[PDB]
This record gives sequence, C-alpha cells and structure tokens, in this order.
Amino acid sequence: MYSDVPKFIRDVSIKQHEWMRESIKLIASENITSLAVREACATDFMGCKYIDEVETLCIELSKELFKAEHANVQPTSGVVANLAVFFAETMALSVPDGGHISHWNHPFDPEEMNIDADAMVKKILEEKPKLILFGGSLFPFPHPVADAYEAAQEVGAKIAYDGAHVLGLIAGKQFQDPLREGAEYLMGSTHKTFFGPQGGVILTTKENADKIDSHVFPGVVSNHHLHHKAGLAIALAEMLEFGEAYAKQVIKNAKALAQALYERGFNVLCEHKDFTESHQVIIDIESSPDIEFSASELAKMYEEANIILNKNLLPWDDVNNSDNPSGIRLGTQECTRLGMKEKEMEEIAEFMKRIAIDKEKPEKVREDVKEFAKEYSTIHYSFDEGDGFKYLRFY
Amino acid sequence: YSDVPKFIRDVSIKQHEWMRESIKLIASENITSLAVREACATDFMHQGCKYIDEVETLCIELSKELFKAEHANVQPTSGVVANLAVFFAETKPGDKLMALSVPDGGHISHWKVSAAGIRGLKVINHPFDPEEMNIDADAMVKKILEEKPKLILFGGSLFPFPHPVADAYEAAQEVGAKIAYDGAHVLGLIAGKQFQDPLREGAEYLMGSTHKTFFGPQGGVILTTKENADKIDSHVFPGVVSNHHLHHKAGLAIALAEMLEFGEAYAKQVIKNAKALAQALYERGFNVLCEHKDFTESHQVIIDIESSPDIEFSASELAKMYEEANIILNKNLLPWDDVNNSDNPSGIRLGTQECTRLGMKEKEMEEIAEFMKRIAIDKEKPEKVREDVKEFAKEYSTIHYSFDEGDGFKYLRFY
Repeated sequence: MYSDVPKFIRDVSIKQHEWMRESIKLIASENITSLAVREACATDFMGCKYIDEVETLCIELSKELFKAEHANVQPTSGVVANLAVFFAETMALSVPDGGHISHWNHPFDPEEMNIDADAMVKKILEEKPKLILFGGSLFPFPHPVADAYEAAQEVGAKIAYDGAHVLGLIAGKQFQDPLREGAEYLMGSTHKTFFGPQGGVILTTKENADKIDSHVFPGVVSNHHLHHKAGLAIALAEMLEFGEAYAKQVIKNAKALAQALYERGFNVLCEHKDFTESHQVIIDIESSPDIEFSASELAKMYEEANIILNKNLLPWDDVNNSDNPSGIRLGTQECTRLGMKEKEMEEIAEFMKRIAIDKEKPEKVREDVKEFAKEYSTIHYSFDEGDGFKYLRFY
Repeated sequence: YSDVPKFIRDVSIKQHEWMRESIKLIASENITSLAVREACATDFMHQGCKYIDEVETLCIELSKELFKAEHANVQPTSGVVANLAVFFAETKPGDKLMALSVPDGGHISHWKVSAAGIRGLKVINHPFDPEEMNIDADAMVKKILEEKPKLILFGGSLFPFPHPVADAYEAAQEVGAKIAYDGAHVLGLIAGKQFQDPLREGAEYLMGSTHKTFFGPQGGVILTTKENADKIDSHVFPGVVSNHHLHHKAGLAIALAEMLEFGEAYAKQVIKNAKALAQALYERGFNVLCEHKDFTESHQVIIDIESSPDIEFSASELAKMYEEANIILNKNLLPWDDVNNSDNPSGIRLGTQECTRLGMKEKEMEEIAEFMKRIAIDKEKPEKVREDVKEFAKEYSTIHYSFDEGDGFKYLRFY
C-alpha cells in the first residue's frame, strides 16, 4: 500500500514538465524561473546565521533595483503584501474594472482602458479617502500617479501602488516609476512580471516611516518561506543585470502580439492607443464578429492545442457571476523569458487565428504548436542560460 | 551581480553542512524526505493545467484517510492561514473566542495581536493549570456556560499534554458553540494516532501546519465534517482561483503517503524519545517540567532554567551557548513568566521530531542530554563540546520513516 504514490506523483510531474515545454504559455499571472533560483527553492532552509545574510542581501538588492529608502521582503504573497499596507493607515479598481479581490472605486471609462485623468482629480477632493491605491489584475496602461499627488496631500491622503502584475517592468525601468511619480508605497508579487519565486515584497520611503515590519505578522520562528528568500536574492540580481533588456522586449512582444492578433481579426482593445504598454494583451471575443466561439469555449479549445491562456471579465459584462465571460487575457512575459521575439508573436497569433477563425481542429494545430514551443525551452535574461522544464531527480 | 548566484549557492551549501553537523531540537521544525523535496523542486510557477488537479485531489483523498475525516482542505499556505479560514467561516466580527493564552503557551494567531485581531476581536482564555501543563478542564466547562463563546479553540505552541476536548463538548453543544483544534504542532502525532483523537473527541475542525511534527512541506490543512465542507472551501482564500501554490501540494501528497505507511511507528518513537530525553535531562540536574506526569505526552520537552539551581546560566544565555555548541533549540516564555513583554524568558523548549526522522532512538537522547549538561552544569566551553557534538550528528544524516533511505542535507545542483 501507498508505495506507488511517490512514483505516481514523480511521473505526473514529469509529464507536467514535458507538456509545459511543448506549449505556448500566455498566462499573464505566470512567469518562468531560472535554474539558479529554482536551485535555491529546493533548499528548504528548514541558530540561523545564513538566513540573516540572505535577508539583508534581499533588502540591499531591493533598494538598489526599485530605488527605495526601505524594503521589506517577508510577506509570502502579493495579497498579504497588500494586507500589511492595508493594516497601515487603518480605494482602487472594481474587480470588474481592474480585478483584484479584497473585502476583509476609481472613475473608469471602459473605452479608454485607464483611470480617467480628469474625473479622478475631482474625485480625490470630494470623497475624502486616506489610502489611494493604483493597482489591478487587468492592467493595460499606466495609472495617472502624478495626476493624483497634487490633490491627495492637501486633503491628507496617502498613495499606494499594488503593482503585483507589473513589478518586473518597473524594475527594468519600462512601464513607469510610481515611487518617484508620487507613490509612497509599492507592494507587489515576486512571481509574475518579476521572474522570481512565490513571495510578496513591499517598497517604501522613510519620510514618515510607518514601520510595517511590526505588523506583517513577523514570525522568525513561526511560519515563513525562507527557502524562497534565497531564490528572491538571485532573482533580484538577475533583474538588476538583465531587467532592462527583459522588460523592453516584454512590452514590445505584447504590442507585436496585440497588433498581429488585431490584423488577423481579433478585437483586441484600444488599437488607437496602441493596445498596451505592459505585458498584457486584452481581447474582446464578444465583439469579434469573425470568431463565433465563446471566450470560455476558446480558452478550452486553445488548451487542447497546447496554448494556455485565461478567459477574463471585461468591465461591461454580466452581474459578477460569470461562467461565460467576454474577454481573453494574454501575457507575453513568459514567452519573452524563453526567448521569443516580435516575429515569434506573429506565429503565435497565427495559431490563435486558425483555431478561432479558420475553425481548424485544435488537435491538428497542436502538432504545429508543440513543434514551435520545443524550440524555445531555454531560459533567457539570466546568468545561467540552461534548460527550463528540466526535471531534476533527488533520489 | 554576476557572482550573487554563486554566493547564495555557497551560503546554502554551508547551511546544509552546518545543519548536518548539528543536533536540531527546535520543536517547530522538521526534516523532509528527498522525494518530498523533489516534488517541491518542480517549483512550477502557478486556468490551464490538468496534472495540477490530479495531485491536489489525491492530497484531499489521502488526508481524508490518514485523519479519518469526512472532508479535507489542503489549500492553506500555513497553519496560521488555516486558523484564519476557520475564524472567517465560523465567526462574525466581534465574537467570543475561547483559546489558550499566549503566556500559558497558546499561539500568537489565537489572540488580539494576530489572526483573531483581524476578525473576531473578543478573545477569552482557557483556565490554565500551571502545576500541570494543561487546561483546567473542570473550570473550563464552567466558563463555557458562563461566558458563552461561539468558538472554542484547543492546541498551543507549548503543548506537552493532550487538551480536554471531550470535557468541553457537551457544554459547547449547549451554548451553541463550535470547537476547533489547532493541531499545528501536533498534527504528525495525531496522524500517527498517538497524542489524542480530537475529531472523535468532539472537535468539528482540526487545523494544522504540514511541516512540524508532520514531516511534509510548508503549508496548512483543514479537516472537518461534510456539514462544513462548502462553508470552509468558500472561506480559504489562497487556493484555486488565485496563487495556485501547487508545488508544495505535490510534496504534500508524498508526505501523506509516508505518514500513512510509517506514521504510527514514527509518532510512537517521537514521544518515546521525548520522554527518554526528558528523563535523561532530569536525572542530570535539569528541572524539566512535570516529572510526576512523566514530562510529556508529545514531542516537546519543556525545561525551567531559572529554577534550575545547578545551571547558573540564564535561559537566554544557554540558547546562545548551545548555538555555539551546535545544539539548536529555542528559549521560551513560561506560564509564570512575570510579563509577556520579557526579552529574558525562564524556560527552554525542545522537540525530538527531526532527531527521530534522522534515526535517533532513546540511547541517543541520553547522549544529547550529556552534551547539554556539559555546557549548562559542568560549565564546559561550547567550542570544546561542539567538536564532539558534530561527530555525533554526522552519523545521523539518513532519513528514516520514508520510502527512500536517502541522505537529508543532500544538496542538488540544477546547473
């Protein structure tokens, strides 16, 4: 009994490794991590001098990359990284407007995928908030951060930035620089556009210094990652050396992919505003007359063709219980890491056209997709250009 | 930054080798088998994947068998978050929670400074019997009736004897209270059927951490009844929809298998070692708590340093001294410690779970006590004993109670 369980999960995970290798991965929420960072996460770090040094190095590297007077690296995810700053001084996008569920909104025009640059300013004064948050799951264009800190401080309101999806772009100096554009707080997840391990990070100034470190639930003996800290250290160093060139290609690949889709007859949002400035490509399947498939149908069809993406709630949808949403969300951050360029995005968009418009069997397109994906199983923008999806046996 | 990857590579290899040559007695930590560590090492960055649901449903099913529970939830990223979910599910803001107090050995989570400070503000303490190391069961029943809490919580950070779960039941059922058991520290022994059986003693919920006595990866598990299944699933936040975290779930499933096959044997030895180590320390001049009750019924050994006449060192000093001697343990506040706000606690807490995983038996416990006595009572220099200590630890580096007779502290290079 129970002898075959280790073997069963060893075999399944290998199959998972192989499947992901021969797939185009386009989930905006998922990146790929280098063998060096992955090596540090296998050292579970379970009387602790060597943990004190990695702690300080993470803080030392976080201050240099994001340019902050203070940096905390102790939260286990972007969610609690928010909660820690939420507990400090005790609103952002509606879920539908910008995702990101918390319950323990900004003036937004659906046509222009951004917070209203004029209507928000008049909203700051005549609503009297204490915490202004710029952050969302559906984040195509940079938020008016500098158009907010001329009204916040006069009414006595502080400014935070949940760039969980965008953290990696800010590090490579590409999307925006909120911390010098007004934002006093910068939260974020370390595993999305930032190609690090699962973990949360907080960045702030000591201008008043609310000292979050006291109330993030600090356990140095009770319940924390530690093995993810060693990977965080390496990830930072990678983003410090390669982040510039990485975030440049990410934002370009997104654009290239977005236009490639549009030209093939995908109603991807804001063609006049050039689709996005971030890693995301947001497409309206509902108002795509040529398609004829549901966004739910499409995501399930693409998965059969080895194209992984997720259906999304576009602001204009049904009452927030949606088995059948209107949108499909794409992210170029992982594909950029495997070494796909602007010309490679066109090939991807063609695979997507064949399924959605040409109505070609997804099992047939699968063959071309896995042949294309195999050719990009090497981790770029790192010190160790090795085999990603490599399976390392321990016994 | 180019030599940062090489830097932490050395720091982590040194960490491994230092840990190999140390006696690890921190009750909050344990050692993982190579299989479990391999499964985590897959480190997959996670709606697309099908193999993810397969290992997670197997976790749920394995947990149900191991703990004999009608429903299981393996989404929690820690025991603390597991408690949060139950608090969320069973308490509206500003409700009475009955828990074992922090000074009396409860967990930070349970109180106004932590998880309970986020949802259900009003926390009342279990009556505690400091001469024993347990809840005053007789007074407890009375308090249930008088104060009328909605959630009664058993379990603690300082947990040497099983809690009176069954004594609470009838009083709780009258008051309209539910009863939960934070198995964080003791989950492994419960899975090995050794400490107590809360689910068959009146607990509707059994929360836990999967890394403590339970030699799985980091994360938390909630075990409950079919009644509460829908209620619980809804309230645990970091699961299927956001932050998958399905790499430690792969390793959980293996740990579940290991606990099913070796759990009984393992847990039996843990208590036996804890008892032997306590007895070996007592005979040697260490005032280890509750000699009349045979010291422990769990993995822990609590020793009162301040009221150890022979020692002469501070509880705080000894912790730092043992660190220089490669004996890693933690100093702890005792129920009679003047203020909770004390940098200088009176006691030292020990756990035998990892030493048991590494293949140590009662004989080895006596040797560990002998090393400890040399520092504490003989006043032998930490560096002198350290060398004899690191020779003793070197031969206990193989992982027992697994399917792989492999070497823990083994370092795998990925590139």
